[PDB]
Amino acid sequence: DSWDKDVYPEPPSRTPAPSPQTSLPNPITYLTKAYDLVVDWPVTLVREFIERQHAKNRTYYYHRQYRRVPDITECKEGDVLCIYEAEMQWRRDFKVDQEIMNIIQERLKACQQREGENYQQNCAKELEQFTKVTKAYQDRYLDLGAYYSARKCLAKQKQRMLEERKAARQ
Amino acid sequence: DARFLRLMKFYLMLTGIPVIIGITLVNIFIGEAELAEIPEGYIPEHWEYYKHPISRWIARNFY
Amino acid sequence: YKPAPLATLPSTLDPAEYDVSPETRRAQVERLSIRARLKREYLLQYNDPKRVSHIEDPALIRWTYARSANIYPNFRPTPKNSLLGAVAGFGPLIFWYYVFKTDRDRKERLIQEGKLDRKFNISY
Amino acid sequence: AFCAPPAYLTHQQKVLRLYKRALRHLESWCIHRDKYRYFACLMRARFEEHKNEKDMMRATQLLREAEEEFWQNQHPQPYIFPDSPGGTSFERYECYKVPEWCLDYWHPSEKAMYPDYFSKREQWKKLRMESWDREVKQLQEETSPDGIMTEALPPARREGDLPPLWWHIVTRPRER
Amino acid sequence: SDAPPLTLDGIKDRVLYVLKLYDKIDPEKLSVNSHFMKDLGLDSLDQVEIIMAMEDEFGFEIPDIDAEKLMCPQEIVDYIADKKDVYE
Amino acid sequence: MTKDMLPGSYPRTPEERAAAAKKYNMRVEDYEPYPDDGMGYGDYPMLPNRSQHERDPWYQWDHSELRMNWGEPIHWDLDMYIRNRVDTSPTPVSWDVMCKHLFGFVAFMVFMFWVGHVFPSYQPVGPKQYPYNNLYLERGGDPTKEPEPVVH
Amino acid sequence: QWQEDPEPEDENVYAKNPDFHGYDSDPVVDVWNMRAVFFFGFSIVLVFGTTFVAYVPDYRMQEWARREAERLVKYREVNGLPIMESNYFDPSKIQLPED
Amino acid sequence: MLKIILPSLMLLPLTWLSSPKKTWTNVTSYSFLISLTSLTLLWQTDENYKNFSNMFSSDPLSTPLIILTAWLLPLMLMASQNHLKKDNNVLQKLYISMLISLQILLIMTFSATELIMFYILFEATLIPTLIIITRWGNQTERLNAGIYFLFYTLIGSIPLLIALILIQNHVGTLNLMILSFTTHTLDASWSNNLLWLACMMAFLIKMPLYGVHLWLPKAHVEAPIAGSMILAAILLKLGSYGMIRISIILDPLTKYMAYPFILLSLWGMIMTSSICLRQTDLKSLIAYSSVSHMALVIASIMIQTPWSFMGATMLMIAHGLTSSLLFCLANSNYERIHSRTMIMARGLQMVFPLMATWWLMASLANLALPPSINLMGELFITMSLFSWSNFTIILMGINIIITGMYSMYMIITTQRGKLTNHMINLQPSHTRELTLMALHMIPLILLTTSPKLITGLTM
Amino acid sequence: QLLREHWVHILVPAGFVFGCYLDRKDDEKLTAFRNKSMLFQRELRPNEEVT
Amino acid sequence: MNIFTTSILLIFILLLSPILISMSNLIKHINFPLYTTTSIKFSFIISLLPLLMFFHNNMEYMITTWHWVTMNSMELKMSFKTDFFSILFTSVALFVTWSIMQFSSWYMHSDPNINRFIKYLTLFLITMLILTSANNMFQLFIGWEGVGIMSFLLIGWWYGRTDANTAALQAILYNRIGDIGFILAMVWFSLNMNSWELQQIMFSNNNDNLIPLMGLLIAATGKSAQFGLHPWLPSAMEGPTPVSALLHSSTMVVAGIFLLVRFHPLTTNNNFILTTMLCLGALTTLFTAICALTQNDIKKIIAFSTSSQLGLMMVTLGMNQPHLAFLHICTHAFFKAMLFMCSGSIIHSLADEQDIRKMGNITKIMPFTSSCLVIGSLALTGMPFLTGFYSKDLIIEAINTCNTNAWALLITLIATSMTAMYSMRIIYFVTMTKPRFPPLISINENDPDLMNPIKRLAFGSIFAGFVISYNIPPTSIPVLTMPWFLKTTALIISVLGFLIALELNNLTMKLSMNKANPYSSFSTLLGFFPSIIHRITPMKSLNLSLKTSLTLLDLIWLEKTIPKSTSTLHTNMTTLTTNQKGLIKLYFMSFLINIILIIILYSINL
Repeated sequence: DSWDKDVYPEPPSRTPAPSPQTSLPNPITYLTKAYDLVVDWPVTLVREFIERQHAKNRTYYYHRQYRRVPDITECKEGDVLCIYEAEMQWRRDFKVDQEIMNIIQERLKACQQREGENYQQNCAKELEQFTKVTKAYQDRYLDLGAYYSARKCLAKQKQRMLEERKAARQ
Repeated sequence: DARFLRLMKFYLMLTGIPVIIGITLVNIFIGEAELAEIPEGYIPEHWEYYKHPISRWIARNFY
Repeated sequence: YKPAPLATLPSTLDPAEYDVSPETRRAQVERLSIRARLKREYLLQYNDPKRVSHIEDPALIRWTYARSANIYPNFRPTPKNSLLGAVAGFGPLIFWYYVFKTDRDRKERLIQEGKLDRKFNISY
Repeated sequence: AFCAPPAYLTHQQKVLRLYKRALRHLESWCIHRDKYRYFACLMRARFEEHKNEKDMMRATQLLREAEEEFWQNQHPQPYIFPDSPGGTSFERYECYKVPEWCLDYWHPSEKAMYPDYFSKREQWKKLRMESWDREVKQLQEETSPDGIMTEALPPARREGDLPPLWWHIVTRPRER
Repeated sequence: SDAPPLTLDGIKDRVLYVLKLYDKIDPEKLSVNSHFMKDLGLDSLDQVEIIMAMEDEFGFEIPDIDAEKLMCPQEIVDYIADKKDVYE
Repeated sequence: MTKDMLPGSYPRTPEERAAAAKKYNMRVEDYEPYPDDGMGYGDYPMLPNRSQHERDPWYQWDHSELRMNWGEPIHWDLDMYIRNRVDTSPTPVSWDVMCKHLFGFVAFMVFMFWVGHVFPSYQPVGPKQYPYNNLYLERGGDPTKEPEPVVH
Repeated sequence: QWQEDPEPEDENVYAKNPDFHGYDSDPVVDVWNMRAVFFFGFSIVLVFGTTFVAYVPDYRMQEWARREAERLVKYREVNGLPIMESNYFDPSKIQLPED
Repeated sequence: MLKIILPSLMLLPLTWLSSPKKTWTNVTSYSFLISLTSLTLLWQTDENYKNFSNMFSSDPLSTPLIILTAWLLPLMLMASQNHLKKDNNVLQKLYISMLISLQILLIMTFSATELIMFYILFEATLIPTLIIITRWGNQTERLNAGIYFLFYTLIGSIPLLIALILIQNHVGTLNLMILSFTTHTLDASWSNNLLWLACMMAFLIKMPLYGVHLWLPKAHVEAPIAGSMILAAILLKLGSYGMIRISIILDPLTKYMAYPFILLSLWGMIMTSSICLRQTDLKSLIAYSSVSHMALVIASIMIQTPWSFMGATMLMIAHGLTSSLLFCLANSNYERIHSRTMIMARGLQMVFPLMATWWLMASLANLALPPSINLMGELFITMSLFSWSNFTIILMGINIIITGMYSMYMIITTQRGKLTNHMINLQPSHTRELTLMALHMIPLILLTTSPKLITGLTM
Repeated sequence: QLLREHWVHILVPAGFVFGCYLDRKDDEKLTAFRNKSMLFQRELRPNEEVT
Repeated sequence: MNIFTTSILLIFILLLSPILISMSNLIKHINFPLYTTTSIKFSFIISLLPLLMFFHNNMEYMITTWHWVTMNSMELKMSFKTDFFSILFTSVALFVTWSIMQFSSWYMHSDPNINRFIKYLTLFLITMLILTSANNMFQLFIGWEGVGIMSFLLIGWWYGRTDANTAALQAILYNRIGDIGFILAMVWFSLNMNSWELQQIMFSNNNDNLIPLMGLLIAATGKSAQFGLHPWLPSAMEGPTPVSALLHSSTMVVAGIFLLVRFHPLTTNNNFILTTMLCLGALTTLFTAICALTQNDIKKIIAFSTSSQLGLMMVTLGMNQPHLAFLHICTHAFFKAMLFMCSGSIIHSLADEQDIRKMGNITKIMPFTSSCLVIGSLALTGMPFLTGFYSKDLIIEAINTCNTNAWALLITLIATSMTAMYSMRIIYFVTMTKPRFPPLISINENDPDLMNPIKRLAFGSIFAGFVISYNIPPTSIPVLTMPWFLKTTALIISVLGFLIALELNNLTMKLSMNKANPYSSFSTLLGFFPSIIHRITPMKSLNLSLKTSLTLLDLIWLEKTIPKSTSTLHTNMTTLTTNQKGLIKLYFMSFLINIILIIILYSINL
């Protein structure tokens, strides 16, 4: 996994430092040491064997880059050709505008789980990053129905700017 | 009721075992391709974008 | 004690069951003959050989037909029924009509300020 | 279960029935047994006194207010046995008692097992089909032209004959 | 798991067993076909006293209209058995 | 099934009443239909509102589980009055009083809480005293804005 | 009387072909049809149909979403841009009316 | 979207061109194979929809339906074999050669690029239906359904027609994915107000309301089963493919104007669901339960939110299977007893010990069950409504409670209790019918796993 | 052989073929904007067509 | 980061083995209960290792295992939560269930279908651990209602006895209400926080989350049957006794009350529902306890006793001391699932008799159950160290020490005296009070399929609370100051509840007929809650469905308004169409009208 998932230094791990009287064997390491030879040692060999067959018949794929294909403000009314491209250009970003929001969600939960009862003042960095997102999201895509087409988003963005230059008049 | 389940359980195995066994073997040997970046202009062959092997085989013969 | 339509009273009370008079007594005899002739038919027809199908049970049918496809011809337009169907038909239909409307139209006046802060909502 | 209750044709069983239930609504008050055993003999006297009166008015006008007081003395949770109406296991073992006609759908590989139990079955059902018209004819010619008909509860006359309606009660499933 | 079934003999040797505890009738001279009202000196009320022991002996409380009929102690062995499906 | 074996419409002409109860296989006097006021209750009976519990649960019927024979015609609302939904079984306590102790219990019950909420059974001490001001940092605050004034 | 044939009473067809499956009375049409019911339908159409319940990738372009999305952040987040800027259609190349 | 239909044409001769004791077998087998050919269109790698022809088309909304219909056909074709066990070979063919047409016509609709071709097949679905219920019904009242089912479906259809006419006069083309783009903002005129009726109304006859729904019970009660499946499965819940497409042109008015049809549902959605307690006719019982659910779908489209549409597509298809299922469950008894009665065969599970486990898996799916889709549809429809209004739950909750009664109550009065000992005519199970309930559920069990498929335009 | 009591089995798949041809005759009927779309607009190697 | 994940999934694979082998044409060869029960034995063995991991490190992982669906900024993923809540209950609800199948082979043999029975427990036993383990608020909801549905099907087991079908359905009636305020919540969070899973949901600490939070009470009151929905549970004792043990004391009544502890940091920041935790939760501690006294059916008496104990858990949430509750969740299973487990040993030994009036020397005839029943009921109330102290103490320390309310303390304390006053009853009329039971002695005992599990609950009910008291991470800071008559309250008060019940059930020995006051008849039945509601609502809320919605509206009005009013409109206009005698002296005088009209029509237009 890439280094964009805030994997903050993975162990701040503690150390084994016993202090009982007439010290006992701990069932964790008395058993997990009995675990990394019996089911990890097989399964580590198997995938170690799966890998070498994959590089025999190795196969590649790619990402399918895309283009700008001008958006709607350059585009003509009625002319279905242009708009259709720009339209399926926008719904083509409506996902990528929204799979991001899946990542922050995905990132906004794992924070406090790797912080437990700290939970705040160590996830504000991630939480401030969230309101920052959600505010543009709603300001992009809130009032819309399910027939969301770029002519509506474009109007939503255009009703808004009027107040942005109507409230700058007093 | 028993005859039935004995038949339901069978004719699904009749094609489930050729598949499930067969589909374990493909992933074992091969499959699960990897990312890659375009060679500065290559015109990928329409299934150089999808991962799973059989899935980028169906896409060759069809679609 | 005080009987009610629900939780009616036992039969040891309610002073029937006591007046064994030949005008009251004959009833409990003749129902019972009416009843035995009938059950004896079902007995005579339950364990009849060659009965292969089920048994008709027509009275059960007279109740359904009476309830489903034998109502509307037995209609009479009346008050207590024309007034009652509107208040069952349109009444609740018109009660909520002010609720959801004012729920919205009070929700709408707030949204046009920001006094009703749109929190992290995306459902539309 | 096996009889029919007609009109409660007289004061007697109405009282024996009242004594029956009313008695059962004492042990739930008298949990302990020695305590129970006492109060019954007193209530026994509450009937053994005014045993025979013949005043049908007062017989009813004792037997009527007998419940205008007992109702306000009975126990709310009486002791009914298992298998008793309203009680636990009144119908527990009824999810298994299949009606025995359905047995005649098993085919071989299910009744190829034990060729004897069905060797019985056919010599039972031979008795049935061969005893029907004789059986019904009795009910036909039974002197029931008019009037009283309780159930007529008819037996088999002393013949080489089988009684009236019997597949109901006999061949019914067991209990457990 | 337990509760072994009877054999109409652990009934008959157990019904008559009960009737000998009654102390108002049955001075160890009764029998199995011995009616109550006519040849033992009981009342009808004295009969309801009998069936309750049998009810208290098994736990299947007899309906209203079956104690009315059961007079002979054989008849008590004769109704207990037809119900509980004895003689397998 | 026959046309004039199925129901009809409000049998006027009291000679006709015999052709309702003997149609439905019933004693004539006992058969008095609905008052006819409005709804399509036709020539069907009334049949007093017995829940099917008070029926003597012994005595195998032609229709087990349901407390009816092959005839003895059916209560109109025999959906509620089976032994699956309702029971009008006579109760050892009477409705008006039985409905009173419950609502009489609760309305007395609720009133103590309000009485108790006035006089809470507190413990004669102060509140807690937290480490820092009110910690401002894990309770949830903004440690680029001001510090806070409160302190012990 | 009106002279139509009487009702045909019940048939009770588990007497010949106690292996009767449901299709036709004669023994050898059931077996060579049900086997057609199962195999043509019940085996392949579920199995080979469910072979696409896992396959048919990027169904409506979701698997492709993560790639561009994980790409779009690591380019936009590393350099100094704020993610999710404020909006679509920047105030350039948009001519609002006056007053 | 042609390689599907044209085989399904070739089935129609196949029945007339097959031998008597070989005809259900062949026609049954390939109809399954039609499903696979009716599945290739799932190759939706992109949001770029699959506009094959200048008349036929596809969507994530239709492709469930298109798949679904080709799946109902073998099924419904199978469930009507012991029914009509005795009849001419002609009827035994014609009942196929008429029934199939529903497959062919509906495919054309659900694939359609336009509203006419939808329209002139929105009523050509009618010939194969009315022909059935009026012909192979088993009741004296079979005919009045063929009248009610006929006219309500038309009396609304004609305004719907006239609006499609009008739209053409203003624009010219009257097709999809253009009106979506060349969409004008309406003036909210009274003349323009009547248009919102006419373009919604006929679909709201299909999806029945608290009002016009009298045609739905009379239909199902009298259809043998195949006038009940499709009439419940894809002939009903057909309006949505109509009502979602046509609703797109006229959104700027359908905020203020749609409160009644929304509201008239959310009462009837509770009433029909509460009627469905105290009923006798089983085959009627289910018919209301569909009207209960689909009343929520009418409370979906008029809100236009994505989870609301998703709340329908996870509900329509989730309902068509389980609805078409439950009729078979009843048809597993009416063919044995010959009475639509919820009480005559009550103490089952002694005799049909397994079929109970197809009732039981179904009724649970009738109500909202969590690892399922009848909930996911009934859930998202709640969520959108809570956004539309936070007091719908005071109305929704009254149903999901009631829905926990009648769905289970069907189990009680049909599989639990002392058996009606007096029914020797209980053939335990035909393997014909017993594998129907498989071919309903195993779709759900799989379709429940990955419902990325089943969603609508939005996801 | 005999009078071909079973030949209809050839009948339907001849349709699926014929459909896949008619579905394809549709394709070469449209055959416009073969590369003139703004999205792809990719000139190919030396070879000839795309669809 | 490997072992822990790898086991917590693996227990399901053990539990999915009985079911996934239940249809293989193999179950009819082997001893499927023992098979299952053997798997359960290894599941507990495996389950300790997570618990052994948590106490040492307190690590709280959040496994996912799967991606189900993508939905507009919500990746619907299965996912498992585990922190002090699905790490101990997951083992103890599993441990006890080992002591059910062994029983449920002995109890409920002579049954043609246990393999079908045992199937359904493991259906349940999976669903409850999901509810417990579920990260999401929807994955939880699988374990919300499947838990409920599967109880409808074991309560209603002998599928005659429609009275048992009812009392199953009665539950589902009130459970599908608990469905509602759950779904109110899971709708609200989405519509304010696009997650459905707990982690992001915690970030709404400041939103006045008032009504959704109240919806959870509906969810609580459904499964954890408080008072508005109490009566389904005792009526749902018509099912078999282990099911009453498994479900309705340890693995369903925990559900609603377990929900709140997983939402414990949100009931903290409100001060209103934080009350109605108490005022509703504590109502049940009093009412059901009073109801519980003058009952006679044991399985009811135990059932009622849960409902008070059920409330006292909520009373923990009556303040912000939730971790005490979960500790009481655990211990409440090692008692109740002994008594049923101990009661079926009493019952099935002899006949199906299961009311106390007909037995009184269980001490002598069964010195075993009369040794372990007491280990239940003694340890239950307040026995000073048997886990109904290490639970009950820390409860009563708080209730009389936090600023809560006044009446709630009394009704609790009066009721905490009252867990005795029916346990004294059970442990006297059953275990003393010289016997009364029919003569046939069929007591089978010493069956090692019976003792060996009954042993362990005793081992569990005695040791485990201590073992859990210290090994856990201490939170819920314990006020321990408590002058003489606060800390010493739960002890004396339970002793007090013996003596009165002793003298009360000793004065029933003397020959004297006692009076039927409303007290001990109000409480003999239920407080009249079922008797009065279960015959008005299905007589009003069901009769408000025929003559206003079917035979009024859907059938006899709506069938007039559109259809028949229209048909009549046309056919009435149809008779006047063509009911003229076919003359021409009329038609022409009819035509000539048209002639004038089209003149008088044209002569206006111009």
